[PDB]
Amino acid sequence: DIQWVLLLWVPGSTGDIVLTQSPASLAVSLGQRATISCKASQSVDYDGNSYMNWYQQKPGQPPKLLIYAASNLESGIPARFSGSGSGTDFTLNIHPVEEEDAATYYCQQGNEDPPTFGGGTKLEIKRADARTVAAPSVFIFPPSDEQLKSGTASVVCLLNNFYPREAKVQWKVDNALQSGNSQESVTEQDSKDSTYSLSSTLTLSKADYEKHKVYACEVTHQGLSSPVTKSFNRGEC
Amino acid sequence: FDPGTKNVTALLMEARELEARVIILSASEDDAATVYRAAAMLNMTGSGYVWLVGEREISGNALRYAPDGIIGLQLINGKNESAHISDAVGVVAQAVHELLEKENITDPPRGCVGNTNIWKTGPLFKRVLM
Amino acid sequence: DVQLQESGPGLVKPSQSLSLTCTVTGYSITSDYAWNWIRQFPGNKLEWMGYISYSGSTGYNPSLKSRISITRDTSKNQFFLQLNSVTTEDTATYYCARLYYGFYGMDYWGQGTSVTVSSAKTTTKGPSVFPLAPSSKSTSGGTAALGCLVKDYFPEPVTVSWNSGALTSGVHTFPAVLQSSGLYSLSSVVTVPSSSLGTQTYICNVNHKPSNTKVDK
Repeated sequence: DIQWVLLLWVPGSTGDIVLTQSPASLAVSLGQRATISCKASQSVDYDGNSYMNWYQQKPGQPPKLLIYAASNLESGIPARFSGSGSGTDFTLNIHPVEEEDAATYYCQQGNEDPPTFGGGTKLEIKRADARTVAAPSVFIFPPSDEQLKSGTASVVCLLNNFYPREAKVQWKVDNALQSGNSQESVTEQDSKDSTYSLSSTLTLSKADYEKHKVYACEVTHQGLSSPVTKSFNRGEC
Repeated sequence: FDPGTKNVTALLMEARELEARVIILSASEDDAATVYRAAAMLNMTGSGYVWLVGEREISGNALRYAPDGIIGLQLINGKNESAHISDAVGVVAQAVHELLEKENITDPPRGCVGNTNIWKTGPLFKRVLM
Repeated sequence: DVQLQESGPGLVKPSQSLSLTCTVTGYSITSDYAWNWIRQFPGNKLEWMGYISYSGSTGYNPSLKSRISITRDTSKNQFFLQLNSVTTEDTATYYCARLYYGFYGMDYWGQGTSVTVSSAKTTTKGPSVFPLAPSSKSTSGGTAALGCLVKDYFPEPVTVSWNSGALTSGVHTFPAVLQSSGLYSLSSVVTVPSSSLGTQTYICNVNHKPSNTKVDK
């Protein structure tokens, strides 16, 4: 009853789970030792070790139970996980980091409430360091003039390979005062290509587009703070 | 003219025939947007026409049809409440100081309700404060 | 000056009058900006909203052109709302700030309140008094599993804070799917600190908009 079935990722820093580990992407990525473990500071240890259900919840792929009660492994999955840890934290070192093991592991507890979800961090490309950069694929679709008469605007702009945690699209317009303007349209997280984009839809009318300046979705995130201003001349499409 | 003119095209046609092109709108923002649309319909916006308007005439919904280039006079110390208040307080303080330094500083009677307290030195006080 | 704080109540009863109090207190309110909320909901798009003026233009969309009545409260330089019979896609993250007339963009961080459709009794069940137990055993790297476990209080979109202004290195909000049961298990976490060894305590104190409770542990 605490958390329902949400097939999403960690909601940034202020996540909706009390079992999260890191606000941004995990420091250790695919290629070395990656440890995933939730937290439980309540009466969970019943009859010895707690009953936590370990499964790889990948966005788009159904999760399969591989380790139950954090002590014994589940049949069907090869023994490739270090099922150690007791008490409060249950460490799970992931050395075989393949293209499918890099998923979010929700520690489903079966002591307080069976239908719950744990924490875990989605392993993706760490584009928030000095090694890799998050190049934003700026693509502005030209809106038609007939659609603007009804109030709908096709001014969506692609933000592929951006920062999903700190989504702060700093517009470089001559004058713009707003404390938050970004349409939440991020697709499901993936560890193969990571081509998720945020479709910031600034729907405006026809008279609003006349006084509006050059629509330039300039991305300024913590990962790659490079000035990318694609001058898109508005007109009849 | 009267507020709420529908045949604004005749006004633009009359202004175009005359040698003057100084179009001044200082009534509201609705009439400003109306005349802007009327000028944009005939492609006579900025082509030799003088558009001197203030901030009140462009506020609300008035620049939705006017292209970039309209001369809009911003109201300096007309709407701010951070430094304009302090400036007005300082101006009033300097004014009352200069008034106290001069003559005609007679204290008026207690202007309570239900009593005639017309200040006999009203015009003199206003002339000194001027 | 420049104050775009959204102090509107983000938790009201379903199908109840939402008195969205947008305390701007900036330069001026006498018909200078739009002051409208943006309907940013994951799953669909938004539409061109309206704009208020000195006369109190309470008409944003043709559907609710005359349904709601925005009261002009010039006493505190703000205004109230009367959003009645709100739907699911309409009720989303509100951005009732100093929206400049023209819809150009933004130049600040991500703020604003997100009103939900959950009942007040379902959300308010009592702060879960859980003592902060330092792990000090999952020494893996720079980011580990350590943080507060406070739950059973107001929805996630509230004024999240720390223990009297603690370290905020890497803080960022992200509106996610809310729970209908009202058991919002909101708990923020930092990347660099609260992952070391010893006895450093990092208990969080998430403040609430209509309660202002910062004593729950």
